[PDB]
Amino acid sequence: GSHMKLYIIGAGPGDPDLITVKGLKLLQQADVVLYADSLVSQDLIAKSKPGAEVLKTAGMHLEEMVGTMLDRMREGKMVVRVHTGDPAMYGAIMEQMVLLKREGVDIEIVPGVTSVFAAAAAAEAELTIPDLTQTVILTRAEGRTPVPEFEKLTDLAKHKCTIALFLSSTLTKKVMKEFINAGWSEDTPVVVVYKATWPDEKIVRTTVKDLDDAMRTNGIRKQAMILAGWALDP
Amino acid sequence: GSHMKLYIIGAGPGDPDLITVKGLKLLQQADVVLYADSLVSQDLIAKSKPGAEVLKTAGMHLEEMVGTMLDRMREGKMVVRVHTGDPAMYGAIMEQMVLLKREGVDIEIVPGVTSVFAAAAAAEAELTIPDLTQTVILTRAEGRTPVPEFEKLTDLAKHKCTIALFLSSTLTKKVMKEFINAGWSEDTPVVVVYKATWPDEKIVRTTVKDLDDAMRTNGIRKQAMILAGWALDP
Ligand SMILES: Nc1ncnc2c1ncn2[C@@H]1O[C@H](CSCC[C@H](N)C(=O)O)[C@@H](O)[C@H]1O
Ligand SMILES: Nc1ncnc2c1ncn2[C@@H]1O[C@H](CSCC[C@H](N)C(=O)O)[C@@H](O)[C@H]1O
Repeated sequence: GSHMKLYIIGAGPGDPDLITVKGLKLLQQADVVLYADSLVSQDLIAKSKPGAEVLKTAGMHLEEMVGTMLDRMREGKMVVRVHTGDPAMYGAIMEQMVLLKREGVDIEIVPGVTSVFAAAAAAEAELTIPDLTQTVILTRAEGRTPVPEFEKLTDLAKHKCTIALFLSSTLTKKVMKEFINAGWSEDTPVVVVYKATWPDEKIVRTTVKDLDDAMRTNGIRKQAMILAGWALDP
Repeated sequence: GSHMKLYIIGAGPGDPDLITVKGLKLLQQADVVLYADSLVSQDLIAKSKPGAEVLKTAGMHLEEMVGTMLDRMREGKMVVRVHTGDPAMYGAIMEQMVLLKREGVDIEIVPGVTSVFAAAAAAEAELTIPDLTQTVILTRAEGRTPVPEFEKLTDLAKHKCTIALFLSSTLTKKVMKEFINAGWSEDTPVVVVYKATWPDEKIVRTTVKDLDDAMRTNGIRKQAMILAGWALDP
């Protein structure tokens, strides 16, 4: 009963060809494709076969998402769900999973290249430098939505190791405040990547002091990955 | 002068098909392939064309590695260098880079799926759970080689968020000590993945108290990715 099956595909950072081999194969053969997220390309979007039912989720509600996927499955069809990057990182795949596995689905997750990785790449930075830092911290700035209590950016910034920030592009005023309160220099390097591996990509290199200016002058207000730390210097 | 060029390819966690699309294309057309690391499959190894000169590096010394690559380049040949996972994470690509760019090379890095990601996948864990934790910490246990001072595992374990440990498989006695000294419960979940996405893979799920036993009973002494934290529970 291999229709009863979810694949969760990691679609890569943006470029159509950072999709693993296997991710591309599935994507090709799926009958219903669910692209949650507007952070996939029109061009990933467009390799599924002709036929495919395509659906946007995100603005859909748990239980509806889930039942649509169960209906299609019952139907004998091949469903797949397409997350940007690697689903394990701020994917939200957990709750669907558990509903799903109750109705016996099998899951299969198909890892991805996360945009962390794509940003470092663009810049040509390893994130780990012997003697310098051996830790990379991947988190998000608190905005409205507060973060758990022992995870604040100030306190995660006191190990001084490379910090890589998802969903924070328009919180660079907090970002600098917490870095300075954990006592980073105002000179430590920042690099921002804007749509990495998109044909619109922008690479901004800058520093804690200028962050917010850099952002707002480059007009990067979304999709940007911010690496901050002395491994991004030279 | 597009022979003067390094691609740094991320080869994925193990399976031949977690290699991005583009990584596979390069790998196909390269004249000299440099696989540093014995952590690639015999089967990635084996898609390069017939012809290819294949070289193992690692036990080679900086400047030799570099000059061999420059000689081949001069020669008009297509070189590529194949790191496991994503090179940005404990890649060591930095020093080659800089020598290289001096002799004017261009680099191109081709991101990857890092084994972080592959482990979470196998287990079916998102690493980020709203209300639970929003931070994933990627580091390594200190062995002989000490880690920088503000990065110790105890102190990185006091945010209580998912911690993912590369190269520490045979340091699970320190691992439990530092987790317990940062006051984790002895019950918080551990999952180890052993050769993830290899055909030998092993998934061990266990807890801080049993870690070291789990390891030594499963006999996992190498290639293992250890995720530790309440998102790996259920
Ligand atoms: N191509 C891209 N360029 C840079 N960052 C992007 C990006 N796509 C993903 N992001 C980041 O990811 C956030 C979406 S959260 C989804 C992230 C994802 N699962 C991944 O693994 O990459 C955005 O705020 C930005 O922080
Ligand atoms: N398939 C695999 N299974 C689990 N972990 C592995 C692995 N391959 C990489 N590792 C980990 O990576 C360490 C090598 S350091 C190289 C890691 C790499 N650049 C990556 O991105 O995945 C090993 O100690 C183990 O900690």
